[PDB]
Amino acid sequence: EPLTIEGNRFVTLCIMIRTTPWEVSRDVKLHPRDEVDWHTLEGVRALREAFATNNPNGRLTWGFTMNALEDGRKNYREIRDYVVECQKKYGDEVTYFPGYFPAMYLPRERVNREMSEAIEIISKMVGNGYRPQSIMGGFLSADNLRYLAEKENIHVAHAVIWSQHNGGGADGSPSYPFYPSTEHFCKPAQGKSDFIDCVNLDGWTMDFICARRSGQTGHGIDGYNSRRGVGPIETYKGWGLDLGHREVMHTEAIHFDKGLELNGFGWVANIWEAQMVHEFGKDLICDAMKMWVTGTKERWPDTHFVTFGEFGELWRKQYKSNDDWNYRFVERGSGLGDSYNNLEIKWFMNKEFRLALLRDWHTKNSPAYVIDFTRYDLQAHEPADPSPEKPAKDWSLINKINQKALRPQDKPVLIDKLEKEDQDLIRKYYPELL
Repeated sequence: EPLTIEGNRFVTLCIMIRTTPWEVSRDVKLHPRDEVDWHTLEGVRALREAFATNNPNGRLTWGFTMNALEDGRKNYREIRDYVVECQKKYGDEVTYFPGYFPAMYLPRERVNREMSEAIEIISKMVGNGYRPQSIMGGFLSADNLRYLAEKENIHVAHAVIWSQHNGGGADGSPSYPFYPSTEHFCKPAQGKSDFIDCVNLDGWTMDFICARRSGQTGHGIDGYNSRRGVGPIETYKGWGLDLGHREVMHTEAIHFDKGLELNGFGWVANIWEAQMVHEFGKDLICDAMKMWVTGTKERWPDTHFVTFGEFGELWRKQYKSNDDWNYRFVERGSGLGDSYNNLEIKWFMNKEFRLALLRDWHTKNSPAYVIDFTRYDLQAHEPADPSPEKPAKDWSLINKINQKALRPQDKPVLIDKLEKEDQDLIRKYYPELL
């Protein structure tokens, strides 16, 4: 259970296991920190036990870097054995997590080859023909997703780091699930000719108000941070448990209150790195995990905590093309930190475009402004194959207006200031906005 996406609320958690922070391949370690001692059996077990609190049917995705899969040292061996026990006991997923940024630094063919190598290691590790239902890719290319679907018969991937701009750029996509185009991993396939049968999933649910920004001042409640939402770094850790928890609940409520009404289901994604227990303390991080799960179940008791792969396949069972979905969200700020209370944001996402409107609702009769209008019907292109000494860090899909507001043309404007053709495309889907 559950057998269908419709009417249901889902949380998909992944716990990441690694030897260094940003190891996209065996020899390509983009961050110098040696985390061997930050990964222990007791730390991993404690975090899983925290997750199970008030959550006996919950399962999650364990994601390993290549070096964590292959390391022969006792800690990594013990962690792998425990994770196999979890696959058997809980139905947790076990899959590859290539260091967040693989497509930025590695040629497409290399990513594909190494994904296949990891899948083989994992199948043999878990035994009895096990294959994961997803890959925890982060920056994958369209070709990597094609390859997974067609050559590995894997039809879900985390390959959306939704809104990320400055860890590189991958802004422009929908934040909810879609089938990507052969043109660009952030672009919904427009039809049969560019279709890839792989569901592309976000990794961390954002507070949409926070995520409008590029970059950050820090992790605290005094600052702003474009990665604030359900992720623990910018909430439980940066703000402390009490205040952090409130922002995580608020962000979930975007999906589990109004979102479910608008979209027919609600889905929250999150990724917690196992090394956080060492970096920040076992009790703090385990208390945060317990608080998150318990608080979610208290408010939304029928929420299903399932693997990334299970959720993607539930979506794929219901939605067969990008004509089948049309996502809407509405959010006002929480009133905590940079989730500014005076702002109301509305997102619209469909096969042909996404659109965001922002309004200062504290000012009587202040209109909503377009802060993002990104067309998908336009041809898109990804960077040419990079390599580790010539990375391609900017994979964003940007054309008319982008929320990060880094170009003069990104100035927020009334919807009636858009070009006629852009209005016409909008009116096709949402005539009420014009």
